[PDB]
Order: sequence, then C-alpha cells, then structure tokens
Amino acid sequence: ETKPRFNYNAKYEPQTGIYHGAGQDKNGFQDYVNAVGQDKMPAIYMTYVNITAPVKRIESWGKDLKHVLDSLPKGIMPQIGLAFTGGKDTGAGLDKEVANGKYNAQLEAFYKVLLDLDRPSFTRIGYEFEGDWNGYSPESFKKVFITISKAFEEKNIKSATVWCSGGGSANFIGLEKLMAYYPGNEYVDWWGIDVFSPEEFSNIGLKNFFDTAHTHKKPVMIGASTPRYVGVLDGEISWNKWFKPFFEMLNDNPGIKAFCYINWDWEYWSNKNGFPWHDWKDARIEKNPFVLEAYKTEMENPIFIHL
Ligand SMILES: O[C@@H]1[C@@H](O)[C@H](O[C@@H]2[C@@H](O)[C@H](O[C@@H]3CO[C@@H](O)[C@H](O)[C@H]3O)OC[C@H]2O)OC[C@H]1O
Repeated sequence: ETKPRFNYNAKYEPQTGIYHGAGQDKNGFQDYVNAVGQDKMPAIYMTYVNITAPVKRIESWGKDLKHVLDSLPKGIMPQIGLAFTGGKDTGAGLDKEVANGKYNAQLEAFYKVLLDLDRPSFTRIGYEFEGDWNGYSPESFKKVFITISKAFEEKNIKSATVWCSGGGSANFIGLEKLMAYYPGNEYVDWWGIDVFSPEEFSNIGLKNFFDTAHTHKKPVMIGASTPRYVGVLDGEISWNKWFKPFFEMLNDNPGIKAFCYINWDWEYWSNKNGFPWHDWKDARIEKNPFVLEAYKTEMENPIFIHL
C-alpha cells in the first residue's frame, strides 16, 4: 500500500525510496536512533543556523556540526534550517537586510562551512517562509533565495536548495499567495512542507500543495514534523491520532521523497530556547512502548532509505 515514488531527477533525490530523517539535536537524535535500531540510522540529520547571528556563531555552528557528523557513520546528510529572523517567532523578518548585503559576511561564513563539509546536504532557505512568526516579505525573500541558490551553483556547493512551506501552521495559504514567495523552478531543487497538527493531514490545502509540487516537477521533503498537541504518551491513542495519518500521507503521495521527524520533549526545549512550544506535548518515541514499537515497525518498510 506504499505507492511507488515518482522521480523528478532533482539534486540528491533518490530514484525509488524515501529518505529517513530525524532531529533536531545531537542527543535527541542518538536517543531516537537507539530506539528505532542502529540498522535504521537516518540518512538525514536536522540542524539550524540563523544567518543574522554573529559571524562567530556561524563558525561555531559549522564546527559543532562537523564534530557531530564525524562522530556518526559516514554518509549522513545534514538538513539545514537556514533562518534570517531578528527575534524568536516575533515576526522580525530580516530578509530585506539580507537582500541588501548587510549580512554578506555571515553568508560567506555559511558558504565556507558547506564547502569544508564537502558532502551532500540540504538547505531549507528561510524555512516556513510564509509563517507570520518569521515575518518575511515575498519580494525580498525571493531575492535572498535566488542569491543563495546562485552562490551554491557558482561555488559548486554540495547542497540542494529546499523551498519549505509552513503549511497548516501558516493556515495553508492559497497557491497564488504561495507563489508570491516562489523564486522559480530554476533556483529550487526540492519543495518542502512542515507537518505538525493532526488536523493538517485531512486539510485540502495539503493535497493541493502536493498537486502543485508535482506539476512544478519537484520532489517534496517533509522538512520538519512532530505530533504537535498529541505527543506519544497515550500509546495507541497517540499513534492513531497522528502517526497513523502521518505514515498514510507518506504512502499516498508519490512525490514525497524524504521525511524529517523531530524527537523532542517540546516543553523542555520551549523553556530552554524561549520559543512557544510549551503545549506541543512530548514527541520522544522512546518514552512510550506502543509508539516506539509501531514506529520501529514502519521503519522496516523497504521504501525507507536508512544509513
Ligand atoms: O530557531 C529554530 C526554530 O525556528 C525551529 O523551529 C522549527 C519549525 O519547524 C517550527 O516552528 C514553529 C511552527 O509553528 C509556529 O506556530 C511556531 O511559532 C513556530 O515556532 O516548529 C518548531 C521547530 O521544529 O526550531 C529549531 C530552532 O533552533
């Protein structure tokens, strides 16, 4: 019942399967891998960097990322959420400033990290680009995306660009509004969408998003996902509310070629990081035997590409 995948021949797009990804901190990733099994190690590791931070924070982010990756098995692909926000979900978009060159020094530090990493990766440039909490504006967002996409190309950087929608969290805006943020097929390697609340699975906006990704001839990555407002601690109830439709969505949409599951205690990270996820519930699959076993079982589906 897993539909054979479509192939668009995009950069780092697998021919037949779905990349297994997880995040989004070092120890949460290792806990998740120990729960699902070392033979089901994700091909994709989630990470994040804000290009408006000081150059030194870009450099330390890069150094820590290489440290983490080189202590994991060879071949893991970093999946980088690149932000340019001036506050923590306060609508403080800095895309105009980036578009005007005020952060070129940070961009150069970013390019240098990817060049030193010298390995296949993904960059979600300005991920969840239409979310009000990021506060980006369409014309400057596109100019930033095109600039980074062209720099990747010109430097032969080993990273696929990902144009990643906030989906239901941004109220599934119409296609005309989405396209205001679209830089054009020539600059975009993959589409992405992030899937959180369980009602999103049945929203017609989600199907419409897959429909137009397919006719832009782009594979879709689930750029981030977690059982928001569900968690894992209710066993079969948790599974049926979120995980069951989640894996149905992967099965039913042939253009989905990667997924990224966030294995987090959101209440902990909300207090630690200062972001508003306090009521998102506990998403650590290892904290519930039913969910862990059911999830491990889904990862045994041959469609999924581990390692
Ligand atoms: O600084 C980053 C955060 O930006 C990052 O956020 C991700 C993102 O995928 C998303 O963001 C929320 C979407 O729903 C809105 O209602 C919330 O306001 C957003 O914060 O979900 C949370 C994270 O997965 O997290 C990592 C941080 O380092």
